[PDB]
Amino acid sequence: DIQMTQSPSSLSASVGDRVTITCRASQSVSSAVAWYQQKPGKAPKLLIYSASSLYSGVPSRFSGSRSGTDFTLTISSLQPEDFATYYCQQSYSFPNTFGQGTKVEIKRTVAAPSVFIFPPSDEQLKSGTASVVCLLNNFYPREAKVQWKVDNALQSGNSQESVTEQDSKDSTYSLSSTLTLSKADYEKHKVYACEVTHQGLSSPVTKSFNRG
Amino acid sequence: EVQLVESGGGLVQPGGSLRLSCAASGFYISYSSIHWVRQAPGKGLEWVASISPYSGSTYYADSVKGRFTISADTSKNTAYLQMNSLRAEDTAVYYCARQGYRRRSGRGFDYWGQGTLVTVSSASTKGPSVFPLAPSSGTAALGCLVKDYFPEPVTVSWNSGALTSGVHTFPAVLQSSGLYSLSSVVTVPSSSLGTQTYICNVNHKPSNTKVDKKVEP
RNA sequence: CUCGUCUGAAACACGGAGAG
Ligand SMILES: [Cl-]
Ligand SMILES: [Cl-]
Ligand SMILES: [Cl-]
Ligand SMILES: [Cl-]
Repeated sequence: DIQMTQSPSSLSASVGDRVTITCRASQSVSSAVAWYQQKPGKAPKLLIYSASSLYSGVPSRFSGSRSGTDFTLTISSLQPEDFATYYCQQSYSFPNTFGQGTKVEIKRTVAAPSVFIFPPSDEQLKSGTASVVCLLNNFYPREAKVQWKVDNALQSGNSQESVTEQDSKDSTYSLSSTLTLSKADYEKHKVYACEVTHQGLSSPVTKSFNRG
Repeated sequence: EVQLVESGGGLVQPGGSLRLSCAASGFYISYSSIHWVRQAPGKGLEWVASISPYSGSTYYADSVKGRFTISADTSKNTAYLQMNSLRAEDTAVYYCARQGYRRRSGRGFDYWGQGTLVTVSSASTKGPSVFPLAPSSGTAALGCLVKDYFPEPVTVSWNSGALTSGVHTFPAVLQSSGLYSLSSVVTVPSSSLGTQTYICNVNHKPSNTKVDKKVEP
């Protein structure tokens, strides 16, 4: 079958930048190439068909071009809502095949997270496990360090993190860190603290509570 | 309004079989090519199969040839994907897409359904526990922890969908136990915390679990 | 009839177009 090699695998660009995504077919596919935009967790949407034709309703900042077996998707002036993964696809031959995708991140000004901490609920404590949650809200860039301390003892091996996809309007991320302890361990200690390090913070921010 | 609605997804044992349905409305599949495309979690789009109008010719990706069968029922205006000898490698969101009209969009796929997750695993279904993340000491954050469920997915809404601004529902993480856990949070005015109630609505279809959890200070 | 093409709601088969 026909391979569609897409490059780069990811890029980060500022609002107003010209973004170019390339997809090379392993053999001629004439002009039978489409480009799609997929927001995370959403159905893809058609942008470009037949290599260079703009699908109706799509903003004019999107264009496609063909040179031999090289196909390019260009965003002439990137906008925040253009955060997405972009895919080329050939429909010249069965089996149809997709490129591996290019993830486009919007590069904005640094923005420190607002940090919140949540103790485990009394309902959870009725069972044998205690989850403590630290929320980092609306920050940029995505890299952030969360460290958990229990009675000023650094924790290891007992937390997990999840991050939202980039917001399509303000280009920020949010992040949840969950520290999981046995109820016994939670009951045997007093001070619970999440220490956050981020480019937007001039010193690490600590949010903490005392059990009780 | 053109619509494509996939159904039939869920948990299936390795070696098992499962049939997906793609119900179309707003148009007739008798006049369009219909395609199945899948996306493993965190990975790219992968073409699976298609069926052509007027002829009913069918085409398959090499990774599924001999195991999957695409078909269509024009009276029901529905396309099908029969999947046999499933393996872990077939775990994916399965989308049905309409190839559009040649004069208007060439061979581009111009409408896609929302997709339905197929999970190929030997693990047992397990419903979640839902715990409040209570607000406490201008803006206040609260949320709900959706813990210890399998398989994906869960849907979380707030106040039965009346509340969407400020909501962040995080991707699930796989715990060391083999069970998923996720949180959903929302920032709200602190002046309203004493009078505005907040309820997180969780639905885990694989286990027939619906939970509403009140989140109070 | 043919097509490494176009079109009919149509990648193949079919109708039509175009060229041979
Ligand atoms: Cl425009
Ligand atoms: Cl070339
Ligand atoms: Cl105590
Ligand atoms: Cl259960």
